[PDB]
Amino acid sequence: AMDISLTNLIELVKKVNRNKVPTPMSAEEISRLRVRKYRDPQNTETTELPESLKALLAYDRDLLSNYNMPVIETLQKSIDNEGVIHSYSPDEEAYYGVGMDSSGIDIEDLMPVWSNDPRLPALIRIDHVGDQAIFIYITERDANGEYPIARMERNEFWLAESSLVEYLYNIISGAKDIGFTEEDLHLPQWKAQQKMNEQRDAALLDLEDYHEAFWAKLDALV
Repeated sequence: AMDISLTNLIELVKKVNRNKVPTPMSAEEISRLRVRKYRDPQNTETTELPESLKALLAYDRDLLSNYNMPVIETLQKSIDNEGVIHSYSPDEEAYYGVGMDSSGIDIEDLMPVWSNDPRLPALIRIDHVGDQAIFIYITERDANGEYPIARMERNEFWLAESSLVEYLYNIISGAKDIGFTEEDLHLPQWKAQQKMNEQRDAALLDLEDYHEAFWAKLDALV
């Protein structure tokens, strides 16, 4: 019986927002936005933003969760003049994941760190409340206009929440006056979409790993 619409989500986001200077993007600005379809920077094909991201930008581009931490800050660094969100690539997260941040070797010398297979979908980075990396996985939108969420922790990368909507409901659940807890968020429609997403995107997820050439360079080090 729980109501998990985008409209409801934004009311809850308005409710917890710790940002004292809300800065909505206008409708016009939001309308121009597109996102690159593929991870490959030379591939200029674009596709639609998910509905959740457009609704968040329309409310406050600088919102801070109940954790007093941002959600959609980093992704704004990827927006060009034409309004295209260029793909993020998880090489820094991958590099830190195998502890190479303490190697004294500049990441640039070991690029590509992560796979650069030409099939890989675009990523939008989401700012997270813990150590993990969170991404919107730009494959195909679902019936609600959402893309899946992917997570990365140390060397592991996987499809996780059904969408940014599910991710945010979970973030917001810890607030006491919010009307629900994490125990209310085991919704069959979310599990069903996650199952669909995994079937649909399995061949792409199978490509998400460290580059062979990265292992080769590490093996060659003295």
